[PDB]
Formats: sequence, structure tokens, C-alpha cells
Amino acid sequence: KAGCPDNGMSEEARQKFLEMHNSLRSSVALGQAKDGAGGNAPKAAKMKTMAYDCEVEKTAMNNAKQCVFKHSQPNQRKGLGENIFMSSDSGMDKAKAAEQASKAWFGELAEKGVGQNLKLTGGLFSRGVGHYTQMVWQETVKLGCYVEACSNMCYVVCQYGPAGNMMGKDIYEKGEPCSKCENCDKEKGLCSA
Ligand SMILES: [Co+2]
Repeated sequence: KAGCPDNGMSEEARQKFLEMHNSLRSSVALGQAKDGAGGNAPKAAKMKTMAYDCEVEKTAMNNAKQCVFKHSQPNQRKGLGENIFMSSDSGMDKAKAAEQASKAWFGELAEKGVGQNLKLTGGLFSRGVGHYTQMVWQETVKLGCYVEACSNMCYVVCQYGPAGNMMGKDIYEKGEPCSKCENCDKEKGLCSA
């Protein structure tokens, strides 16, 4: 979602990825997101707005173009986190793929649960909610994704800068929406720079 190269990724898909990420981060920040562990995820005091980044898309593309479903190694995406997703519908619309990937990742919260302790402990890290926690990582403010049509799958990779899912760190700071940032609408809960 914007000024990126004509590289096979659709603008519609870029826009959908960013829109979904910010919308879902907002829902969490406002205390509106159901948590499988009980109640809703806690409100966030300074959930940051994401922007789309063409350079992050470039390293996401390096993974997706391989048409093998797997996480890239850290040095193949220096300083970035990563979520991956696949569908058997190889030729599906890329915007539709963006929506499905974003929902599947976010769904870990409702389905597996996270709870009110947002410190990324070894326990939490091992419960398989790492796609969700990366989507709502407070300090992650750059998003870049690529969707590749492969022989047997539609393969989706998003990368995230700076990387989230840092062990021992909080996913986000708890508090009333906007309570710890200036450029923020109390009814949205997202902080801009
Ligand atoms: Co993963």
C-alpha cells in the first residue's frame, strides 16, 4: 500500500493486508477482541499504526517465490518477523488470500487463547499463538507481504519490522486506548508517529 514496484503483487492485496492489520490491532487496543483464554484481550495503551513497506515486501517475496511452505531463516529477513499462510486454492484472488491469511493468523487469539499476561514467556511462545502476537506487536510498525500462485497452493508471506515475538518482552503495554501516546483517537486506539 504504496509506491511499490510492479512485481506481481497486487495493490489491492497490499491495501487489504494493511487495512486488516490496522483494523485488527485497533479492535484489540479497544478491548473488543475475544480471547479464547476467557473474556477479551486487554486494552492497549499505545498500540502503534502500521505502514506498508516495499522493502519488507521484497524479503517476503524472496520466501513466497520459493513455493515451499516454511519460515525463512532469520538472516534471510534481517531484523524482521514473519507470518506464513497457504491455501490449496492456488489461483485465488490475491486480496482474498490476504484477507484469509490475516484472519487465520488473528484467529489464534480467539481459538487458542492468550490471556491477560502479555509477557512473551517460553510457555506463551510455545502455545502456537505467534502469528497473532506478531500481528498485534506494539512496536512493529512496518508490514510487507507477498502472495505467490504456486503449483499446489496459494502461498502468502508477510514480514514485520522491527521483529516482534522477542522473548521476555511484552506483546503490548496494557492501558486505556491512547493513554500513552499523543497522536491517537480514543475511539480507534492507534498511535501514529
Ligand atoms: Co509460525
